Amino acid sequence: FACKTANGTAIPIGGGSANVYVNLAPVVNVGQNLVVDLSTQIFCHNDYPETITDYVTLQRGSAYGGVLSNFSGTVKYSGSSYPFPTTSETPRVVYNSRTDKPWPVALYLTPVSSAGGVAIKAGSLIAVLILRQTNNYNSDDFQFVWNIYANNDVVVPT
Ligand SMILES: OC[C@H]1O[C@H](C/C=C\c2ccc(-c3ccccc3)cc2)[C@@H](O)[C@@H](O)[C@@H]1O
Ligand code: NI
Repeated sequence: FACKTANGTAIPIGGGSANVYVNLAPVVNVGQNLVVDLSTQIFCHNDYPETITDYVTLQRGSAYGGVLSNFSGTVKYSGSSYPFPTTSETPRVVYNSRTDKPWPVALYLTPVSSAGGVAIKAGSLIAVLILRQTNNYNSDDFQFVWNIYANNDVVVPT
């Protein structure tokens, strides 16, 4: 089991960490959502699907910087929604193919009223998403850690 991002770093077999940059709507109001869909960026595959089934969970979702102080959130994982920051590890998604398949994670972030001005800084860390992979074959239990960085400023009026 291994993961990569669209253009492009990878995390090899056995886990590790990578940094991911995301484009954000540059203006969001109180009551509107920022959607950060990571499923178009993080792709995973099973290296031996004929004998092994890989199980993948969102172990933990944590907020940082601007998002942590100026936004409230949920995360959508494989159809289901959860508070973001997360309060527990999710159910699992099966990976049973050598073909790259998206990691189906999306954040929905909404400004709290105390946000005004630049509520997320360009280049700043906004979130960490930990992917936990196990299988039905041996005791492999690995974390793939995605550090999420803002590409651009996000302003909340006025
Ligand atoms: O993505 C599937 C598996 O890929 C790798 C497997 C690591 C060692 C391994 C490799 C091949 C075989 C194997 C089994 C049957 C036939 C041929 C090879 C068994 C273990 C590891 O990432 C496992 O964690 C993961 O479950
Ligand atoms: Ni591979």
